[PDB]
Amino acid sequence: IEDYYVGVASDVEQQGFDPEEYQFTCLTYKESEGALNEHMTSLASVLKVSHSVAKLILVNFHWQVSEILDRYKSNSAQLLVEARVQPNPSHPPHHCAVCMQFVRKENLLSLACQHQFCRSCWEQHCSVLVKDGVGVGVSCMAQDCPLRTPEDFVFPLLPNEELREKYRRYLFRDYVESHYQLQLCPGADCPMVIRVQEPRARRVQCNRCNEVFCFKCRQMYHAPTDCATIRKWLTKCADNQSQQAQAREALKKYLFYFERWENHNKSLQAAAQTYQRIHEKIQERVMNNLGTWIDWQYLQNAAKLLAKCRYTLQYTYPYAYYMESGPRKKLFEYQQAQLEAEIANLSWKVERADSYDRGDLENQMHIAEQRRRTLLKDFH
Amino acid sequence: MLIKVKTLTGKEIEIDIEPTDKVERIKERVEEKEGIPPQQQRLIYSGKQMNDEKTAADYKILGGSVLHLVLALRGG
Amino acid sequence: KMFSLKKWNAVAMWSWDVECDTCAICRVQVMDACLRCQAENKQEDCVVVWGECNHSFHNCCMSLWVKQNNRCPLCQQDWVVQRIGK
Amino acid sequence: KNRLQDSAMKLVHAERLGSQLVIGVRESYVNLCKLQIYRDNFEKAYLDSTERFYRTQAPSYLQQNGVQNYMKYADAKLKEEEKRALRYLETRRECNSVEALMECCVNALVTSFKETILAECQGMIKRNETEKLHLMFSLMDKVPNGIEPMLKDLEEHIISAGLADMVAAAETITTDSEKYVEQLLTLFNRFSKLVKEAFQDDPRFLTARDKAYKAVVNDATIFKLESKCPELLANYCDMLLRKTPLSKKLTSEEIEAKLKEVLLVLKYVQNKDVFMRYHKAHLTRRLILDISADSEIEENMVEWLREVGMPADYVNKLARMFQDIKVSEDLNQAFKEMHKNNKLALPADSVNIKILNAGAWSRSSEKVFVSLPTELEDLIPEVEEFYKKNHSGRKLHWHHLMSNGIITFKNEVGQYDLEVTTFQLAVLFAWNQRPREKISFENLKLATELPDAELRRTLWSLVAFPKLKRQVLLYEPQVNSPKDFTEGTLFSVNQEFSLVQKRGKINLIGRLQLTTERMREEENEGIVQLRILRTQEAIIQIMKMRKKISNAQLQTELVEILKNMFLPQKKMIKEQIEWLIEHKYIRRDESDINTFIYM
Ligand SMILES: [Zn+2]
Ligand SMILES: [Zn+2]
Ligand SMILES: [Zn+2]
Ligand SMILES: [Zn+2]
Ligand SMILES: [Zn+2]
Ligand SMILES: [Zn+2]
Ligand SMILES: [Zn+2]
Repeated sequence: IEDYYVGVASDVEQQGFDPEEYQFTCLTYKESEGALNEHMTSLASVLKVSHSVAKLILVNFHWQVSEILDRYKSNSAQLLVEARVQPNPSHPPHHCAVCMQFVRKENLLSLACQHQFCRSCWEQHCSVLVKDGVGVGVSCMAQDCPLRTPEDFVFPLLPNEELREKYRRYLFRDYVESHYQLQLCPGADCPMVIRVQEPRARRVQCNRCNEVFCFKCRQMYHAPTDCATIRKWLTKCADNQSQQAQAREALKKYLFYFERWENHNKSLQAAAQTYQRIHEKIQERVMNNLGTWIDWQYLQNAAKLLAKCRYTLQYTYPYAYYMESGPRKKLFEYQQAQLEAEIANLSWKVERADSYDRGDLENQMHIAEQRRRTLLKDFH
Repeated sequence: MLIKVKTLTGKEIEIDIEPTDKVERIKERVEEKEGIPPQQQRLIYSGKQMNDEKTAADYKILGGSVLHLVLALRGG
Repeated sequence: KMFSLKKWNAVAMWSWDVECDTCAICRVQVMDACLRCQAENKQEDCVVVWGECNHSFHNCCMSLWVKQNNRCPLCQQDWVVQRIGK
Repeated sequence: KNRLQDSAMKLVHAERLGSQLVIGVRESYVNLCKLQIYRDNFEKAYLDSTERFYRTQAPSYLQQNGVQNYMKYADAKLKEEEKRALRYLETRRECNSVEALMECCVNALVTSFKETILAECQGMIKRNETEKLHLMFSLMDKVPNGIEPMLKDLEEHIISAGLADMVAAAETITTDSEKYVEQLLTLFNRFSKLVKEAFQDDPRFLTARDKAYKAVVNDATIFKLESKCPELLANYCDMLLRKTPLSKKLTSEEIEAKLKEVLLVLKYVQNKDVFMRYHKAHLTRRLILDISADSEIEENMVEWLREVGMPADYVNKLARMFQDIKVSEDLNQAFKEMHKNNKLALPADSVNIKILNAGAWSRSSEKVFVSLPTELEDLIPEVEEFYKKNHSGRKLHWHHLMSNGIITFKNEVGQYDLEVTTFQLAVLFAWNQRPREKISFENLKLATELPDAELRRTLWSLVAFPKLKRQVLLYEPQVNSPKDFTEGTLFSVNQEFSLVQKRGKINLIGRLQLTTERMREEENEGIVQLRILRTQEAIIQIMKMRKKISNAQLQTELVEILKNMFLPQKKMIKEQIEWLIEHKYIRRDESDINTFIYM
């Protein structure tokens, strides 16, 4: 009766889901800078190159070390040309071409393109660019020249500390943007960065300001669609027979989806009142001597499940509107209608109901979750 | 390296080899132990017939491993 | 002879002799029951239908689909019932 | 008018320390002017006198006798002031004077010194100060928004005491399921009694108790760090429901009460799916072995599980399992009625079958390689074709881990019988021939077709049974771990094994395994190839020895020749006969096609 239950923890595990699963590592403002510095040091050591050129290489190739190494081994000459480090392969002037004034040799700086200009013009150009919010976009003055000024060249041309600090901020922003694993928080002055192994379009939540957004595009979480369809759908929502009859039919078809989109949008937007009403309907049940606080707890789970299922439905309608008419679209719409009906049933059983039975409500929860998973499974 | 080779009747023959020993030399060890000719010797390990040209270590044989000796069909 | 047998208790598990193991309408595995039947507790009354297009579904889901329209949701061919499970 | 009301206070001042005169004045000013003038003059003065007197007096008593006596003094003063208000103030004319005076008095006597009492609140929750806790709760309820620190302190004390007790008693609790449940029940009962006595079961305090116990039960201090509470609860449920000695002495009502207590505790766990998985596995073992203490208790148990709020999947699965048990009970009787006439080697009265759904029970289309005896290979096709009669479009996947039976053992001392699984069955049948002989660990791996790990586990369970002193199989190179078995290990049957009763029955199935590893196909293919080669060699050798021999003698001589290698199967024998007749190694007799000729 005691040696019986020794190895039960493993035998019971006959078989072990979450189609939208994702592992986002949360990093602060300084941890991201440390990671960038570590990557830059590793690349500079490997390629035996300076820090600024290594940063240029990383920016031009989205900080993908393996591809950088492969392209360096294949051909180093074109790697620096594409990264705008050296000019394409295919005696002092003592006269600036943009200010037409003769200057000393020491004040005549130039990049690898050997486009020589006086120091004052360099300072003016770098100052105006950094004032205009330009980060890694600083380039040579000469027209058609794609070469870019490295970090060790821009900094000496910045007179005061505030311009240097703004340059550093813009460089950090551009580095986070170009990195294929780091994305800035789209919040209001949220100083946070999200890091992940591989880039995808899934759900991320900044634990500091509790904002949910799509990873690949810093927009609202469009679950079943892609980052291109939702953009044009939101753009549109803002502003045999004859062609006019076709236009009328198209308007009718557009309305057939827009009405459901708006319905679910408003229903989701009005959820705080539902939560408060359920809290009050639980308080009224618990103050009277029937049950306790632990018995009436599943109604909050019900409210959360309805909110999640409505959010899932709201974004399947733009998906079904931009689909090729075939055997697949009809089945998708049939499943969508089934899920709509079951959400209506559960919402009636939770909100506008008097006597709550836990078995029936749990069955409804399970059915609704299964239908939501079925709707989301095919694409992702 | 001291390995073990099995016959049909259940009798066992014990031989000592080297990791670099070619399986042919294993056959001639069988003949210096028993009077069965090499042409009638088929040796099978892990359900696989060993080819003549091969080292024992190439067949992943270990110390106490057991070999199976199956007679040639028409030759016997 | 030593070690002779006296009593035995065989155990076997049955499943539908189908392919693709999925109704493709509710995406529930065929060996289980459809969601409505499972909720309503009317078990063992949910069976599997076949088709001349060699596609398998639940009887309930296919009945609802034919109430919608008469065509296989997988291959756009007219639905003709080949055989019923049980 | 002001002269009379001024002198009333002097009389009131005397009575506060230690009637009609005031009542007549009150009535005269009530009716002189409809209560507006009484609401302006008189009322304000009375409230001001009360406030001034009590603000002057109460702190002195507080620093004189401390909080413990000050609370009682405040309660007595409140009651006396309420009586004085009801006897000296207009209340029968729908006047809010009583309510206003009570609000002023409670604000002057409780709100002014609430922190000093709340510190004592934090102090006295322990050491069972209920007699004054009740008085304090009565005092603080009158003040709006005043009882929340009491709730917070009660929650904190409950959490701290529970965690401390769990840590202090964690020696005999982590590894034992009885003590865990007993400690949880004792803690819950103690704190429930505390709440009931101190605050007469107020709903807010019950809510605080529930919220605290929810955190108490879900604590990460069991494995000095995972989720093991559901496993212990499921083990306790199994002990209550199985035919263990613990449940042997208890009555049905007591078992039901214990189960109800367990479910009451179960209402607070967070991951109920783990508990449902463990309970499903335990119920599977119970139903297959048929060792349940009471079936109706189990059905009421699944109903109560549905009521408690378990996930809707596993409850429906359990209902399906019970329905399938009933269906298989009918099917077995039908099959036995069919089979009653044409008796086989196994009489129809000693064979049972159980056809179960593959979705509710274990769902796995995995292949298991076992060399079954001849009595079991002549039964699968019969059951398959019987099932293919009334049902159409249904498959059958035979389960060899869950199958079990009873065999008998014949020593030189006495005859016994065992309770074995299919794996131990196949391992034991290797000794039907070569009775008093040693078999290596490698000849067993071929004669039973079992993989290495399963063979090791089965052999260890067969030679190292815990309770028994004598055993059935013994091996020479003794070791204390199954993982150290070597290919040269020798096993033999214990000819002197006994229970010294000449007959008896013992059990060898303790927690029949429900899951195995993915048996690699390469090893089984190699074993099959070696078996084919060996049987070809044996057949050709016996043909060479005797060029003319019938078919009946072939199997007997093949069994005799192949006794120290493995037991040949009839199907493989026939297949090899065909494969050799096709290659002119042997010749079929022309006159009667049953005898073979070698050329
Ligand atoms: Zn210039
Ligand atoms: Zn240039
Ligand atoms: Zn944020
Ligand atoms: Zn996106
Ligand atoms: Zn279906
Ligand atoms: Zn159904
Ligand atoms: Zn079809």
